[PDB]
Amino acid sequence: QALDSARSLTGQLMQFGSTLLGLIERRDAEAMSELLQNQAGELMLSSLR
Amino acid sequence: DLLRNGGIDKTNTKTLYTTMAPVITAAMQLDITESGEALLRWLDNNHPAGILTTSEARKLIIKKGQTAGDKEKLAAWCQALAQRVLVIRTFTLSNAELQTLSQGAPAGTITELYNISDFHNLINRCGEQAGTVLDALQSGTLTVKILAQALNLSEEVITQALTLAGQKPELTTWAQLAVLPPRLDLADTLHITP
Amino acid sequence: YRFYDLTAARCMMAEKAYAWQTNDTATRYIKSGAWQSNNAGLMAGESLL
Amino acid sequence: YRFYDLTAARCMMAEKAYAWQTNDTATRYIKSGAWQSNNAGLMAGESLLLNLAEMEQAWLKRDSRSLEVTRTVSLAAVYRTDNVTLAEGIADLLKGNGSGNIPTADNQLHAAFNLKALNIKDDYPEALGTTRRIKQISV
Amino acid sequence: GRWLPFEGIPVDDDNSLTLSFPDATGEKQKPLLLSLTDIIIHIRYTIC
Amino acid sequence: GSGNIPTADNQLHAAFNLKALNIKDDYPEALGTTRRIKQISVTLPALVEPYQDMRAIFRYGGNSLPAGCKAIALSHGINDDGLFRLDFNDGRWLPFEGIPVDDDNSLTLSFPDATGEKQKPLLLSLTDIIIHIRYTIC
Repeated sequence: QALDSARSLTGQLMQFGSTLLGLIERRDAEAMSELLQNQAGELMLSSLR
Repeated sequence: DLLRNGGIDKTNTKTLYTTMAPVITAAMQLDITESGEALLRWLDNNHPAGILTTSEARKLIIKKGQTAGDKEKLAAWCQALAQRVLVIRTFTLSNAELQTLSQGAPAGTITELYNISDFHNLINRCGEQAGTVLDALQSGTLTVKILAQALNLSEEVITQALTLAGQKPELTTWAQLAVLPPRLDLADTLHITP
Repeated sequence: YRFYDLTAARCMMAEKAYAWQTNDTATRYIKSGAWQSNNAGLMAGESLL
Repeated sequence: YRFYDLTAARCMMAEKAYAWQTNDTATRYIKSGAWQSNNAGLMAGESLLLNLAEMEQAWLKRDSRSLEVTRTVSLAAVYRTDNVTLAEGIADLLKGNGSGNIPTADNQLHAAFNLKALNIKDDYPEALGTTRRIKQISV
Repeated sequence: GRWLPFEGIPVDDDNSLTLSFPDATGEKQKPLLLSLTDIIIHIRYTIC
Repeated sequence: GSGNIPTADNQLHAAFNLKALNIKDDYPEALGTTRRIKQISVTLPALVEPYQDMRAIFRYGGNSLPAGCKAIALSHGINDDGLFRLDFNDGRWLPFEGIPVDDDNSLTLSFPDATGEKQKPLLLSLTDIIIHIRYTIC
């Protein structure tokens, strides 16, 4: 029964780990997508220039 | 609020950083929680006077009722944090450079932002092998052989560039590496050895 | 991070209940290295489980 | 949004059941800040469930066996302490008197006994345990 | 899962032990309550 | 009055070393090399007054168990474990579980208030203490 209680918490820890990896990679996706846009802006500046 | 609730940041050191750093990084939009762990250490090691050590910041965030005073003190602490993040972001120094500078790189006047930029320059020169340079510098085994192999120059140029304001045999601190880039650039712009 | 703290304690409780229900204390199964700071502790649940 | 309202109430119910099953009310585990409006309340479940796991592991450490005792209290004895013992204290009560706040009050009988006067702590040594709580009562 | 009646009560104080008997007047209950020679109660408690 | 018992101070106390109980000699060694306690029930066949409990603590001398497994209570004195319900399926251990039958226990069977009171006639009329130790040979 101690084993089952720990196995339940380890399953929940795995769920946290999956969600955390998802959020990490998703935040890094948003940061890149914003970097690309900032670059496109400071590049259209030279294009207009 | 996110620091006040949640798990009480543990009193023992080297855990205060690791327990405060994820949310600190989230508030500073740093790259890595480990860069956040190192930024607090850096601002702890050298800071403008009157700004709270991270221990005092924890003891002040966990208080019964945060007074009118000792809350602008915490605002000043977080402003110092933001200023340090700015120093990191204007030089775009990597997590490893950050971790090297965390153990006492004075910053806050131009005479010292210069040496920060010089160190950063030397590390960017090291390039794909800067991990090894900064690791052997974090330990006590940074030798001119590995530094030259990393910079793709000879030992017989670096042991000479050290001699100007000489600290030749013991490469122990990052401050000794910020001396290189000026001497190297000079001995490159005049085709001579240092 | 502060959930892995509970999970490792549960796995240790389970190991102790194992050692007390079977008198084999020399052996140990819940081993360290489940949390690696290189990976911000990701896949701690996998190792623990 | 209106589901997090039920979830926080359940976590609070669980904290109260924890405080009643273990007489540790000073401590508290389900803490606020689980819902942040910056994030439209996203990852409220993660915080609440971390709190629930903190509380469950506190419970798993505080839980153990426990000494459990029955005490047969023949109320005729504690009535003899009043010298007005039940045998003749019950039959003589014959009247249609009405009186609330009993400790044949109004139309019904009522006994009342203070467990402090029952000397339960004196039944066992203090080195066994500092707390003693009722579990079940049979008459 | 539900608690038992009178569970968790500390044995220290704060209870007048109410044992009510509705309609203790003259009826079929009166002979019973007169013939009740004693009330015996079994309190199960726990020492943690 | 006297602490460190094995009417000590104001209570009675028995103490018995399971090494002196010769449990390994009860069965051959070819059956199993280990033997551990599982459950302990006590029987006190005494002249008891009607509607009267009997305060008695049965306790483990050593310290290798969980928190409360080392101590047990008693109610009346006939095949009464310190529990109310006797169910093995409960996840919790039974009191005095896992104890090896070898040594390291003065078998504490305390009797609070062995002085002159309603308990004195009971304890004098107790002609014998009979205990039932359930153990397991793996």
